[PDB]
Amino acid sequence: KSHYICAGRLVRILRGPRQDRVGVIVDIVDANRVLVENPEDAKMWRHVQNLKNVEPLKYCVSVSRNCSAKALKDALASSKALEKYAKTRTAARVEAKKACAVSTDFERYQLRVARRSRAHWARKVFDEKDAKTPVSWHKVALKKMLKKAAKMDSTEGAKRRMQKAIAAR
Amino acid sequence: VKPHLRHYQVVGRESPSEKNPEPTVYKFEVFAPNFVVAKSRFWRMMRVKNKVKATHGDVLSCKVVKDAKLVARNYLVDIAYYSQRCGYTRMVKEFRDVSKTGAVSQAYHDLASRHRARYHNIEVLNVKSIPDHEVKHLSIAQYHAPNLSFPLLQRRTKATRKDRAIFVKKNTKRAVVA
Amino acid sequence: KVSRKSPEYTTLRKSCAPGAIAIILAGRFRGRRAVILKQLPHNGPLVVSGPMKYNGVPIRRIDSRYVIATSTTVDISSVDTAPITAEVFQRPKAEKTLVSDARAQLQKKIDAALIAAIKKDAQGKEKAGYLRSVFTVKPGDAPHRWNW
Amino acid sequence: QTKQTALVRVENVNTREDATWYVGKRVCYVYHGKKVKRCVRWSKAPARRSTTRALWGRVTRPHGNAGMMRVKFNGASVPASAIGRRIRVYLYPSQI
Amino acid sequence: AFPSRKDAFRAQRKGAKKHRPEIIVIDLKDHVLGRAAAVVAKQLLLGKKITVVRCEQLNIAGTEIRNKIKYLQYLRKRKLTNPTKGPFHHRAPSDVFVRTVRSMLPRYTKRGMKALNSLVAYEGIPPNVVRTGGRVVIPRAQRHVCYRSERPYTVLGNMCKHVGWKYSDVVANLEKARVEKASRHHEKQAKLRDAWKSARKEALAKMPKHNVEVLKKFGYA
RNA sequence: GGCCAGAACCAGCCCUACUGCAUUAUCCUGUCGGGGAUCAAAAUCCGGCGGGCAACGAAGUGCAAGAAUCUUGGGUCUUGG
RNA sequence: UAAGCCCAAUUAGUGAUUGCCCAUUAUUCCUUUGGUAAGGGCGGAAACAAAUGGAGAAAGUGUAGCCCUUCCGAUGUA
RNA sequence: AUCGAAUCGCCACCUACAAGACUGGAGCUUGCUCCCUCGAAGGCGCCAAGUAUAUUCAUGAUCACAAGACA
Ligand SMILES: [Mg+2]
Ligand SMILES: [Mg+2]
Ligand SMILES: [Mg+2]
Ligand SMILES: [Mg+2]
Ligand SMILES: [Mg+2]
Ligand SMILES: [Mg+2]
Ligand SMILES: [Mg+2]
Ligand SMILES: [Mg+2]
Ligand SMILES: [Mg+2]
Ligand SMILES: [Mg+2]
Ligand SMILES: [Mg+2]
Ligand code: NA
Ligand code: NA
Repeated sequence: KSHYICAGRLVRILRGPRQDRVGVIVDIVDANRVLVENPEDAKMWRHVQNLKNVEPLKYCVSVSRNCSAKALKDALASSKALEKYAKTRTAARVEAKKACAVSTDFERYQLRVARRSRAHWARKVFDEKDAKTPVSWHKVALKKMLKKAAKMDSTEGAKRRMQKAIAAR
Repeated sequence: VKPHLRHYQVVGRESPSEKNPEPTVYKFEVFAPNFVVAKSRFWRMMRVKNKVKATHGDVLSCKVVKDAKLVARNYLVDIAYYSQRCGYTRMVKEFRDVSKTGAVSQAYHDLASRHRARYHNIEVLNVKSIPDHEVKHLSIAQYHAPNLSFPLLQRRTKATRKDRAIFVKKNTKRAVVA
Repeated sequence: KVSRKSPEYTTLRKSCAPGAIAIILAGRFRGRRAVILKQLPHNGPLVVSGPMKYNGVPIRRIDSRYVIATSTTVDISSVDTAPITAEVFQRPKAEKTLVSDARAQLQKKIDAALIAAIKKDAQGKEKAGYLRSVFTVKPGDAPHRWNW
Repeated sequence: QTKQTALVRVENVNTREDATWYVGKRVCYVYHGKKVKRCVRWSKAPARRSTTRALWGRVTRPHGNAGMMRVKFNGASVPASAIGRRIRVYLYPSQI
Repeated sequence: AFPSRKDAFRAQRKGAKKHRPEIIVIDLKDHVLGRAAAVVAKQLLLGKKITVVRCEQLNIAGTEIRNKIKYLQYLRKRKLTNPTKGPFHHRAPSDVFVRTVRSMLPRYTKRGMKALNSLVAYEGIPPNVVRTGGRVVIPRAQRHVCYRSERPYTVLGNMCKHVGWKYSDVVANLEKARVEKASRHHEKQAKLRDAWKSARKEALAKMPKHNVEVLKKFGYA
């Protein structure tokens, strides 16, 4: 179910100078505008936001329309919505995007070796497992031909060709 | 977006002379894009009401009336406009906005779209904030519900300008041409 | 206060300081990472040598417009850098791989101090691997938005 | 049209601020002729001899709000046969 | 189309391998016809090689009858003195898209025809394009972001079938077989997909610890 | 070398960065009364009185003259050295 | 979810007043040409061979214009 | 076999499908609560086959089509 636009609903700003910041709806003007405010964010004083620029979140604090600044702060702290939000995956991704944006050439190198190291060990684990139960194209095809090859290579004529041409090496 | 009209207060009078050594001082409320348009609207009002021309008068003050704190309110805008077919048409409309200037600016857009009225054919008689219990229109009164909630449907969410792309892989977010 | 006619005059940007790790943008060693050792007098070209063991870049002079000087640096106070002079890079005129012994000795001495300096520096192992990595412009890359 | 100035679109450069970063950068258009003619290091590096040719220019200013760039080529104008073809935008002269 | 014997002989002398130009494959299903054509026309003029599939699933705003009448008004335009060499009205949905792109190009210049000849259109997804790589979409030309869903719209194939297109049933049968084959292949290879997922999850416990922290900082773990 | 190219510096231009003065009051707050709608409130709203700087990058309000030297910005294949 | 109509903006309730593109127009730089053109210089200052700093300097409507500086105008049928 | 060329991202994990008025799964109270894989990444590739004990690079001399290209 989608999260409704209501008083106390937490939102994330989509675009603009407040992009990726979290606020509380506090009040609804009309079908197009709300009055977002977040006490814990410095740039998130009470202001008007277009509803096309907000993304409702799964958290709604219990405040009335046009609630006092103190009441919103107490409700925000008591509900622990910000603490709960910070533990989600999307919140972590937003922090990750900011880290990459301000990253240096050295940190970009560190991420490159970290991803390459994980890629190398994923292959090591995958190949070890593929040896036991074949799942890739080469191991499944090899299993598909081992039974036929063993039957055909066990003939007396094949064994004569085995040694007569191995010895030449 | 911020309102395109500002709240101006123009104070002016007929220039004193022998016939009128102590002229009356008039205070005028007007919503204009700039103070030059505000002064122009003031002298038009003076000419058609007090029979005083700009060439025979002076302006005492043309300051901007500051908006109050932004609060979701109901604004009752008394507005009128002229058309050739019907002369002068005066209406009273209710708006939801956070300031007097925003309500009046939204009123000008409303008159421009529903009645094809431009700025210079429109007079704003009065604008004021009114309580929820004096709102008559249901389209405005529906926003006073103590528990008003609605989902966001049929929404076109555009990416950030830096991250917009022309071709994107069908079920992913990887940009192919950007 | 420094006279322009003086050899110590310099208008080099602060990012190209000695010890800064630079990406080489042009020339034979494009895409390699090197350490800026000094700037030659008379506002001359930079002298870089990412240790030739790490990336194959020898003691070479390069114009500062052809490097991207990154913020990550290495302490070079221990490295002498004094014997790197302009006369080292001159050649006799002709008329009508091979490395001179003086040039080979200078490379061996400078790189030994440079390699030692990298080891003491914290995250020295990472910076050694950083000096080995090759910079390339990939599809979808936006270097204009990056911080260096 | 005025052929003394050319318009170049660069991948991942879609903003005017993005295009300002490339002001002053050296721009190269690479093609080939029919015969092997003189080049830089013709005698120093004989391996460089080829039918490949390059025309060099520079970015002068951004164009519009969508990362389009204005490029002026050295002396002459870029051929119209280069329209729709690859343009190389290098990272030098560096300002970083 | 079919390579010459000289071309094949030269390739063997050169000893080169198989070559494929960089081609963008667009899935045109539920794309607005005019907005997709304008975007594709500009990309063709910028030297891109583009192949479009599922042209029969393009969309036009309005009722089917209104757009059918629009095509029938185009069909009635013909050179009276000689209908041959007159306007050629193509009924297939892929040719309708090609004509739409052509009118958005300088078709009477060599440069315009170079752009036009770089576009290939198909009904459905033919076998030679199925395995070439991931398909792309045009987000600014997609139906669910362009049309208000209350308004009626037409599917290009449904409109084309009633004005002369004779292969609507052939394309539908071929598309049904393609999706079943792709679904069966995708139902398989699930074990391979989950095997790599567990390999990436288990690799976190084998890599150096400081490399895991770097991954966590940039949101990859 | 009267040829090509790249970097330095100069002088002149052309650009961008860094902002102060003034003004708010139909305003900001607390409190009392009314009024309002609630399960009960609060708020939108109107009055009385007392304080006042809405001062976070306060306001998108009037005017800004801020030596790109300080504190090494950019361009000049749009000039000449 | 206009690329239609009315209105209103310039990266947007953030923190102030130039989004972008096209002229034989405007500003500015270079060159030409003509003025109701505006001014300077023109009594060779002194010294200086080649083999190994240079050249010129006309009292002038008009030329390869005596030289230099400065300002303004420049389309056009009969 | 002339032929020197312009092109510069690979894959046997994207390369299947459908819907944006609702597609991770439940409940009843139908917009809130609860569970989960927490709903904003196709995977690799960027110089040690892997994050460490390491190792040839020059004189191709400061830019010049990468002087090379089967990943
Ligand atoms: Mg939709
Ligand atoms: Mg009171
Ligand atoms: Mg008072
Ligand atoms: Mg602003
Ligand atoms: Mg200053
Ligand atoms: Mg200058
Ligand atoms: Mg110059
Ligand atoms: Mg003149
Ligand atoms: Mg003499
Ligand atoms: Mg004469
Ligand atoms: Mg004339
Ligand atoms: Na009260
Ligand atoms: Na003259």
